[PDB]
Amino acid sequence: VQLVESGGGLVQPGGSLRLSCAASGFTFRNSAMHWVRQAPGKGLEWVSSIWYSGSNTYYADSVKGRFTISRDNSKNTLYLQMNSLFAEDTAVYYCARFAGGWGAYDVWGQGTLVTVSSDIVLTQSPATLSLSPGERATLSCRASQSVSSNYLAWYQQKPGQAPRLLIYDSSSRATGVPARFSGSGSGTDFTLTISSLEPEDFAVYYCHQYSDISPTFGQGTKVE
Amino acid sequence: VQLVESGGGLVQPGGSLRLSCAASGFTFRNSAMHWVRQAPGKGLEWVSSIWYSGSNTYYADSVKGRFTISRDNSKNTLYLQMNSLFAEDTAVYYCARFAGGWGAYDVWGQGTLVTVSSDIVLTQSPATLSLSPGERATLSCRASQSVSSNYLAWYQQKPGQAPRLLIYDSSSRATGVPARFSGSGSGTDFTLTISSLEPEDFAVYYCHQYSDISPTFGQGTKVE
Repeated sequence: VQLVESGGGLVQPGGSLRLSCAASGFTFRNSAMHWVRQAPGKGLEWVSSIWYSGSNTYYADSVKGRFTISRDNSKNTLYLQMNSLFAEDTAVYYCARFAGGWGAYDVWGQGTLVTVSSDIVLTQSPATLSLSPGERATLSCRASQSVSSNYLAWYQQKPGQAPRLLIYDSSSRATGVPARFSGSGSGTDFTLTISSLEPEDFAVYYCHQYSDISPTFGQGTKVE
Repeated sequence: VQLVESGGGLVQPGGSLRLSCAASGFTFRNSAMHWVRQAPGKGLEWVSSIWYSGSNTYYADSVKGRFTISRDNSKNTLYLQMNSLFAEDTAVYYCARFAGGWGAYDVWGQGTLVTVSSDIVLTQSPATLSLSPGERATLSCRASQSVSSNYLAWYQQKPGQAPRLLIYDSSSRATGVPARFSGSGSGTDFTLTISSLEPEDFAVYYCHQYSDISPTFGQGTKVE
């Protein structure tokens, strides 16, 4: 009584994969067959299901219109067609027989690793500053590699609005940006200061580098 | 100096949607025009780029071949045809004028939301247990809803291995499990006991409900 799984590997975003399990030692035709995945360092989560070539296929929402479950009863094989793969699809995939009141998932595949992957990293600290108006705000943005030409820029976002430009070229202020907003740093230690805080200033602040053709963003520090 | 965005809305997986920025107030036929996007709760992330007639056109890895950026200079318009849309494409979409050393992303569209759209919750405690052999262990699993037919199983998973069925239908110890393992409880309070810890029992333990059409798993308990 066993399921032999096959497939997986490294792909680039937007690629395709197929998985498979062949069942040995039980009645594939009456079993329900499910798929279940575990992201690295995480727990288990269900992907898709199919019954007795019923067919009556069921899919988790994350994978809808991208993934496709199918079975070949004559070949005792379950499949999972995986299209337009996203980084978020990275995980160990298992096939499992569903026994219901008679075993739950009693037969498991061993697991195959499906990894999706393809650069300057911006790291803001802290994630959160609780300050009061008038107080100073000092946001760090540290780069994994030196930002040439000091092509680093800060934006501000207020909920439901587009982002607003603040500093560009490290320390150059934008069209209509108050002087309490200061940008400084060079190379990889950039730092935005708000010398005293205004009530409107309470928002999320992102940093941005355009020193290459792959533009990147920090995660935002939030100010409260 | 303006970008007037239009388009978007709610679509089902595999749907189609074209966006539009109409340019006013500058020499549009010569500007570098980008598209940027923010998925709800997350931060900014670049999407696409277009510039003069002898320039390249750039797409983020996760969109290539589905989205198509274009432009009608004669009508001062930027487009983004989006095809084969999927949940992970759910986000607010912005157009922006790129200024580089002269200001980076210095003009934006207001943004339009694009949403692509077509459960019992198990909670384990404690999350970690450091014990020595001979001691007894006690692992909880609570169900947000009530598990019908007490259709709740327990699995063991060791370092990098598929999981192993321990208990099912609440209390049924699977063929081959030491009798120091017992599962008990019903409704929403299930609990599994390991009465004399052998060293080989040290691993992670999951729980699972198959009562409904959307199976679910607890987070796991680590026993050390």
